[PDB]
Amino acid sequence: SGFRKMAFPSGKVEGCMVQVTCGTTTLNGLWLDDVVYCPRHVICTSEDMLNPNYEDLLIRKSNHNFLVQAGNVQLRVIGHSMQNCVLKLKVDTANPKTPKYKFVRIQPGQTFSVLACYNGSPSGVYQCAMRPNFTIKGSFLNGSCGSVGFNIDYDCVSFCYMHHMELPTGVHAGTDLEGNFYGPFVDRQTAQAAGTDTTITVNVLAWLYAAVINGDRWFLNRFTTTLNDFNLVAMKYNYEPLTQDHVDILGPLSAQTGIAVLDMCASLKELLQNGMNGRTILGSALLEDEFTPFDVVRQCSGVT
Amino acid sequence: SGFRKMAFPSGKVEGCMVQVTCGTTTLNGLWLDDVVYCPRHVICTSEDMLNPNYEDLLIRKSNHNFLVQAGNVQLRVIGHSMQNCVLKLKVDTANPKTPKYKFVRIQPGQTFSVLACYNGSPSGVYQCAMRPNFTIKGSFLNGSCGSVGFNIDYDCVSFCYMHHMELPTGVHAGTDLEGNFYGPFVDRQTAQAAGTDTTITVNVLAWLYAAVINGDRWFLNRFTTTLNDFNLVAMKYNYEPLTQDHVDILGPLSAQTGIAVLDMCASLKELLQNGMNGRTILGSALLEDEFTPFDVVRQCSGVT
Ligand SMILES: CC(=O)NCCc1c[nH]c2ccc(F)cc12
Ligand SMILES: CC(=O)NCCc1c[nH]c2ccc(F)cc12
Repeated sequence: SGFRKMAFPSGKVEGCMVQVTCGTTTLNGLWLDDVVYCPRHVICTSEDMLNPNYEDLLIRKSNHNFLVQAGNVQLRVIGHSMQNCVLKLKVDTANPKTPKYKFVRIQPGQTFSVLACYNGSPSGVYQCAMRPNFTIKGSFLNGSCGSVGFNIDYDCVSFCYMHHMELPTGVHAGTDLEGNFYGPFVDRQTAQAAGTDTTITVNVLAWLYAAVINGDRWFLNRFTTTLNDFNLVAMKYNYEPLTQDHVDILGPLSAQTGIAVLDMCASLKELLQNGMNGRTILGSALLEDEFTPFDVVRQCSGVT
Repeated sequence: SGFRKMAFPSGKVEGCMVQVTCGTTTLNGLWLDDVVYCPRHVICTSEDMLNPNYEDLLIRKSNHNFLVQAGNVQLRVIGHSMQNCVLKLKVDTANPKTPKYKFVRIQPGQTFSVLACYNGSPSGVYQCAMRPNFTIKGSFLNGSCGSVGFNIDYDCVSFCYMHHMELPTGVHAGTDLEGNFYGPFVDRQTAQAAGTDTTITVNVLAWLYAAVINGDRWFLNRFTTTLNDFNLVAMKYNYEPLTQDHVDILGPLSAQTGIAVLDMCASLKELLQNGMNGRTILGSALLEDEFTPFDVVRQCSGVT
């Protein structure tokens, strides 16, 4: 029993983190096989960041201009290329600690672990979600760029995020490991505004299921609803619309608890309309939306 | 910017986790040097748990009755002893991945990371606090016993907790790595009740400082208070008394933000008396007390 915001164990990713320096700029890189992946803005002066032409700035860079350090040992860079907003640095040594891995581009509402690093050194791990506006709410100081987001399926690390920037509002934007930004963000020091940060409805429902499983039942009501009726209320409260795909995904939690998905929807509807009235659910005074249905099943079943 | 509930990177502890089996009971062990540490209740049938005499149950156990598996390789047990509520199993192989380490007994209010394991395999990491009633609110299913709590100072893992049991209320109790329970709990399947789970005041104040540093300032008020006046309000709201030691500990956050500790106390006092009025602080609708002053400094300064 008990339900915690839980990151993946980080060791497999710790063994991939390196320091990348280009001139006076130091940030983090991800060393998989004989490639180091890092934000392309590693080549920029904070002067360059105002309006960078990456292709033009890259012409002024050779292999030897990229200093890659893994622990306190320098890696030899034998190649570099720009793919979208990341640099791939070919090094002469395959990372001996390379785990089984994939690059995945996640959808909004998907959760992942972040290993926050500075100078190629891990400082902490926490659980995030890709927000519906394609931001994440992280904890990232100067030097944390190139810190990565990941999921683990048994022994395979799926890398889904690399950190590139803070928006003026203090929320975070980054790329997949092919260097494509989540959302409409660009690696330029220009005022960029996020859209509406809506609540990830399917995740709130997963977490209400988690609460019932852990004995927090006070919010269970005598009502049901329909997807259309629920969605009218969702829209009004800046919740993402619930689809039949979301209902299907919640089916195992429905089965485990014997609470029909639409019944839990009606309970959530009353929570939106009535508020918490000073009560808590799993130690939270607000509806948590950074657990996926898969996360709730995993934590409630004890997958390793 | 951004402030996250952040665990220590877990790799150093992942390399210490083993499976311990005694008969039909499997749980987790911690392999440091040539010793495996695990809950002594590994020797019990759930029948034994109702009223175990550990010394008597141990007479029926030899070295070869303790099956220790590290990955999919068996370790040879060459010795066993009971220290308080843990077993120390001497094995013939020093853990090659043993990190620099200490055993520390933490005080209530101290935070630590837990690597939740099943069958000696890490499933997740999360941040806990030792509650003032010497419980923790974890996420622990059957098979998670022997999962450990830890802090990291650069390259030295301080082990502070080993998981032993759930109370009937679904909160958690365990030992330090010398096998001494936190609080008055015993490794027996008998109804045990926790005392008052009071709020860790110094930690709430640290987290309010974290909020000011991250631009969440709406709750900053025009008042100050005294320790005695604040404490009267604290007592009434089941908050731990604030000592001058707590004020000293908050001094660096006071300095960084230019908000006198007693001023932040007066802001907290008004938050207790007035509530949040539907507002959030660092994305929370309740006052977070599972960050220490040290945690706030670490995360806000980016220590690795
Ligand atoms: C807070 C703010 O001004 N954000 C605008 C984007 C921005 C500023 N500095 C950067 C450095 C690297 C990068 F890729 C993007 C940026
Ligand atoms: C929920 C509940 O009944 N808790 C009482 C203690 C208890 C039950 N099962 C156990 C197994 C091992 C152990 F060390 C303690 C216990």
